[PDB]
Amino acid sequence: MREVISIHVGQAGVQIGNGCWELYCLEHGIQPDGQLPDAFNTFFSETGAGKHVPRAVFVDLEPTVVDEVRTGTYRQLFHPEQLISGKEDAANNYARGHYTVGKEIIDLTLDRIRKLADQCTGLQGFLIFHSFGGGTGAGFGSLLLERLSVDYGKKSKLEFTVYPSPQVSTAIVEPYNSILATHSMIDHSDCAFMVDNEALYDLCRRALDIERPTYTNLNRLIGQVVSSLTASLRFDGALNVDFTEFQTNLVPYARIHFPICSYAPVISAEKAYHEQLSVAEITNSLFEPANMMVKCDPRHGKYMACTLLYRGDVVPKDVSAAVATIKTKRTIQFVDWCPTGFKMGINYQPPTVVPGGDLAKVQRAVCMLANTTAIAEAWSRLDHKFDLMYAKRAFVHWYVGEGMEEAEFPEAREDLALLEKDYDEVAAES
Amino acid sequence: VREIVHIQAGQCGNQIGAKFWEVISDEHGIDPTGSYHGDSDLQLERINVYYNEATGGKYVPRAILVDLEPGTMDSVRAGQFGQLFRPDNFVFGQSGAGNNWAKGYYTEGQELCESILDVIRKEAESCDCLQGFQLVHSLGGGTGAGLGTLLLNKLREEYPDRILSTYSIVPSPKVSDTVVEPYNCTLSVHQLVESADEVFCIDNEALYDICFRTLKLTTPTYGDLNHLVSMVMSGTTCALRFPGQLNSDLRKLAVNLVPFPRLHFFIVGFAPLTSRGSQQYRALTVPELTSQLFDNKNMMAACDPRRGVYLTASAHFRGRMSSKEVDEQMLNIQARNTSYFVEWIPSNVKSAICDIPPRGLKMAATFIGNTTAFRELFTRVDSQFQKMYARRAFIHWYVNEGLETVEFDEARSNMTDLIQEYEMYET
Amino acid sequence: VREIVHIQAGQCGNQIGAKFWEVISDEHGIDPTGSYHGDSDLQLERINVYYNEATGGKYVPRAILVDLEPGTMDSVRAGQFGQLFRPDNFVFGQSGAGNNWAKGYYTEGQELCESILDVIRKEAESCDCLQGFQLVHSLGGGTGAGLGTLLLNKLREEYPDRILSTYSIVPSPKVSDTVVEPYNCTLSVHQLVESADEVFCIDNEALYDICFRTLKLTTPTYGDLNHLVSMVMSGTTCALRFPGQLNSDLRKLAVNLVPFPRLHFFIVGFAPLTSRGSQQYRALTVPELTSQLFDNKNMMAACDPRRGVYLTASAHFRGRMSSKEVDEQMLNIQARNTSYFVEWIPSNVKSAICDIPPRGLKMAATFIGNTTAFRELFTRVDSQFQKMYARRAFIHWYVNEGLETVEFDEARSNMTDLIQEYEMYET
Amino acid sequence: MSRPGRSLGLQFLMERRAREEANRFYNEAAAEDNLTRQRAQFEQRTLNR
Ligand SMILES: Nc1nc2c(ncn2[C@@H]2O[C@H](COP(=O)(O)OP(=O)(O)OP(=O)(O)O)[C@@H](O)[C@H]2O)c(=O)[nH]1
Ligand SMILES: Nc1nc2c(ncn2[C@@H]2O[C@H](COP(=O)(O)OP(=O)(O)O)[C@@H](O)[C@H]2O)c(=O)[nH]1
Ligand SMILES: Nc1nc2c(ncn2[C@@H]2O[C@H](COP(=O)(O)OP(=O)(O)O)[C@@H](O)[C@H]2O)c(=O)[nH]1
Ligand SMILES: [Mg+2]
Repeated sequence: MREVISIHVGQAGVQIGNGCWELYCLEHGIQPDGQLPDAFNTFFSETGAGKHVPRAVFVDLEPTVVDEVRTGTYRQLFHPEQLISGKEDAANNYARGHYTVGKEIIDLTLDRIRKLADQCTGLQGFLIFHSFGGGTGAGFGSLLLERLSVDYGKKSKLEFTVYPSPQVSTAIVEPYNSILATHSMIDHSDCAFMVDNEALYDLCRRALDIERPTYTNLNRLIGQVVSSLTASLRFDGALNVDFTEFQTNLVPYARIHFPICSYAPVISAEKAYHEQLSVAEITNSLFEPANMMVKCDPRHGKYMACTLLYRGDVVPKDVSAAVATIKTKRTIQFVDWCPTGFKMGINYQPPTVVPGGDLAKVQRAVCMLANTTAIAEAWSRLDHKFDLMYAKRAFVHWYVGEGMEEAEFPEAREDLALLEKDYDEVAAES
Repeated sequence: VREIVHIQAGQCGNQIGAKFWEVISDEHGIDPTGSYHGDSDLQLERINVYYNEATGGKYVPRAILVDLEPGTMDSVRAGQFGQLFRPDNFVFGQSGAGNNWAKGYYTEGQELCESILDVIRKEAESCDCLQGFQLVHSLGGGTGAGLGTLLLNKLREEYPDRILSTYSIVPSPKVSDTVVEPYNCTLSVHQLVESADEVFCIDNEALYDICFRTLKLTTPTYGDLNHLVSMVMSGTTCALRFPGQLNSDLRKLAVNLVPFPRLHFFIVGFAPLTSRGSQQYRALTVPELTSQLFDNKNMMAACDPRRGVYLTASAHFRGRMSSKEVDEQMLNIQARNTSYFVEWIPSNVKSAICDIPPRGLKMAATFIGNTTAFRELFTRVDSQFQKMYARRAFIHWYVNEGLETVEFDEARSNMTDLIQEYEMYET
Repeated sequence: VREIVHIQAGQCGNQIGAKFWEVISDEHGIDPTGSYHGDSDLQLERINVYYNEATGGKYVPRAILVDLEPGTMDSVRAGQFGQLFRPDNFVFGQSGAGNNWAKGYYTEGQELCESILDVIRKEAESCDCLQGFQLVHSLGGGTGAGLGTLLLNKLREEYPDRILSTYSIVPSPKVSDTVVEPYNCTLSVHQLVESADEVFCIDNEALYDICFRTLKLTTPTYGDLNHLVSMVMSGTTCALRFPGQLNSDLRKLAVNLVPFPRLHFFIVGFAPLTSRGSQQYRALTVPELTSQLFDNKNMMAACDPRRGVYLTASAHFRGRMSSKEVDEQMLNIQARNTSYFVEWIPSNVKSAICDIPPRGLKMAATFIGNTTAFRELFTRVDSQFQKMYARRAFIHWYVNEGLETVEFDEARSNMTDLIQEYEMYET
Repeated sequence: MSRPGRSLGLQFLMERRAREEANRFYNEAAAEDNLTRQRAQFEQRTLNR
């Protein structure tokens, strides 16, 4: 009746794809063969008998990550044409993943996403996942959004990407790809979320009690956040939030859109039995810098808008009291030309657990997505790192040889400076 | 034979409408499948006001449900009364609401306008008489604030004589459900001032306070919060549906309470309200009822009357009661608190009596008043709007729909002048 | 129509009041569920004095309960006849049962008093008439003593005409429990003397002497001791509630017994009292009742009347009897014991008769008297307070809440003259 | 001019105190609702039941 389409790019995108859809099928009850032992039609299509199919497309430029899905347990659920794999990856090169290898497969994918759009009578929105440091995630991700911008126009293109960590890095060429991909993000993305791996590691150890995690555990934390966001579209609630509502309330400016994410309560299955976890308790926990999924302190900056999403036995009165109590704090700063600053959404379906899981059977939870000026701290670190490498021309030969003109390097640097100015200009007060 | 047509707009409107139809259906005694199994001949006297009869002993409400996204409608279908409504009266779009007034008014509002109007024409021109229409919507939203006002202008153009009574929910001052509310509220009020005859304002914060401090509900859900709204909306039309010692329909209310065409915004309040454990000890009488109505804590709108002055007041009573006792309290409440009434209008309290009370209550009363305390409500939105309007970027969401920035200035100027108009009639 | 408002304060007052309302509910025949289920029409003549009417035959007393923490009320809210009390009539603070008089009066009293006064105004301005109030509190404690005197001052300022008749429990002379009694009693006396019209002093040790001797009960519970007090409180107001040969209300009592504004402290007594085994053989007659009342051992205050002399006295009898028999005993008892009465006032004994006696007793008697024997009680607390103030470390606890050291001197200065005032009138 | 500065901050502290004392008074009413009106009735129901 109302549909959103999921697009996954890169190794992170495919690995996140398994992490989220394992929850969707389990939350809805679908056997991994597609049978049953509702909101089914928001995420799935029916093929007769009792067999369902997810509304998603997985794309990567190398077959290893995708073939795990093809050989995995969940192979029967997905449609063969949705899983698209290239021949050779971009090798952490934006230029390779945008012009040379990206254009070899772009038009094949655009048929499958558009063909999937035929079966959506009430399509409203896309979801796109990246890893900024990767080549296919940035190089091919930029080419995908530019086409989807003109193919469909005024359709919500929400993004949920993995920003580079403030210090943790797995690729040396990481600063180059992030800035170049940022230029493609700002003009085409309706709204793009941030998480970073370094903060997730700390949260997966402190609040949730695991000595040593893997990317699989981090993928399940991200899966919870996406579920809470989409719960309003799928399940009944006193206060539903559609995608188009979420676009207007959060972003104050065309280019300031970038929000940040948090989830509460995050607590081990052992210790979660120890507390009542009232609405006031969970609401307070979100606003601490320690719980943030992005390693930037909000106290350095200010808040521009906030959105709170509740999933459980959560009553409207105690939400308003809890949000009222937050405004009493004078460590939570707001730009005084933003007087209201909040949208609350309420859904009745409680959070769903997973076998072999890492969270508990909590009875009520809260999700938060807000825009803050503290993200200019993250942009500054990337900006300085890029300048040091570009001053001595540390890696230019690889990018130019792969079709990219060198004139794009100062353009992306200049465009980021405008974005930094926009955040500082918004931070001004009258 | 004074038929009234019912219109529900948006997520807020549909959920309010759903509970309200439960209340009347119980009152007349109509089963959720639509057939009468009541208990008295009186309930069939004037059921024609709200129900049409589909031959077969089935009654169909005179309701139209309007939304931009199908999510709200399907919840209504799954309810116990989903099958009651006529299927063709469900009019919905296939696009996101947007939570934006300009997009709701111009982008999706135009397309839905012609389809909805012909559905209204089917219900409007199906009855021997038509007193007026009845709209329920929210002002902080995008569909109810945007598309609701668009239909209100077209309804005025085609049916000037009929009473366009509206029930509105006003954005809350402390914590509110939407960020862009100052734009949505300001642009909507300009449309409401010139079009609707009667507008009732309700704030969600007061319902939280009344349910918690008075009704003693620890966890008041929207079901009980909407339940309070339904009693007031049922009480106003009670005179049409039932006999009484002194009748008073909508047009009597507008004539008496509205001294000038633009001062017609009202507050509402309902009595008696008692804790469902403490109800036994209350000696509920006529004087006890009057205490609750004029008490400032029972106002469903968060605008303390004591900070302003009253212009006109109206009281509705239901049940078998003394006419002398009812008339005496209007004297006493007016004389004891003369500091809170305008001197240049004597007899500021209107009264009416109805025979038949709601279920469970032997007697009940309803209050509607007009006061200058609404300057508090409009001050909050105007000051908040002024902060937001200097931050010009939020307007860009409205510019991408085609709204010209001068419309923001026109809306605020009309709204600002309305506050000044209430100031001068305080003197 | 002489409604009397019953105000209860503190740990001591609540326990007594629960027993007190238990007695009246049985006398009028009020079912513990709140409905009348009695046996006589005469009970319904003047039930307005202590009860309010609810449509449905449910009667709720005119009671106000005051304490600094709910825990004492929660025992009362539990208490057998608890359902009778109106739920909103319970006003308690958010602090402990602080025995410090200054803590109760200043820190927590001011917060509670404003809430308490409006609750009293609910009952005070609800009925046709209001003769006087009725306070039951303690003087050696902190909650009843401190806050009780604070409310008593503010009751006078708003209702000067009405009678401030209070029932107080006195610090025991041999062994009490709270160690700081001299401070709490002395500070309270200054508030009591000037504000209250009538004060009936009750000492536990006298109650601990009659239960042992007369009733012959080895373990009489706290209900038993409060039952003895509840008889006196019922007898005084019984003249209002029922017809009789010679009516005597509170205002009659104050005029006769009080010769001067500060000499109004009273000693109370009740008859008949008999061991529960020997009740069958007692030839209970009107002269037999007279013997118990004037017997020194039946006094409920440990202040021997033989030590001093009487100024005024009053006796109330209940039942259909001979008026000659009652009047002859007042002549007989007065002339036979002239050594204990003042020459300059003849006819020092007042009398009254009521038609209806209490349940179980064919006839009952109540005694209220005034004598210089109160000098013994105050000489106790005077000389005991003397050594208190020479070692001023205790004052710090009272100082921490703002009490100045001059208040101790001022409080002692007042009741020392009160002791002197009773001395000079003995001549 | 920092001592004027605290005068602004202190007045906002008083404003913050008064703004939240209204809510704390409402919270006190909520405590009265549960403890006084409801839970004292719970002790009423306790010895009744
Ligand atoms: N949070 C999270 N990040 C991942 C995961 N897998 C990969 N990444 C991120 O991806 C980055 C490396 O890039 P790739 O995973 O190869 O993404 P790509 O765009 O496909 O790059 P290419 O393989 O060259 O095409 C790492 O720095 C990780 O931060 C994952 O499972 N979870
Ligand atoms: N009292 C009450 N308010 C509601 C209910 N449902 C929604 N609202 C209010 O409606 C406002 C905005 O609703 P929205 O979804 O934007 O409706 P729209 O006008 O169609 O866009 C919010 O502030 C809600 O508090 C309800 O059932 N009861
Ligand atoms: N006669 C009688 N005395 C009591 C009762 N309850 C407490 N007391 C006495 O009252 C004195 C002071 O009690 P306290 O708790 O301080 O009462 P408060 O002044 O209201 O705080 C103590 O010495 C107790 O012995 C009762 O039910 N009956
Ligand atoms: Mg890849």
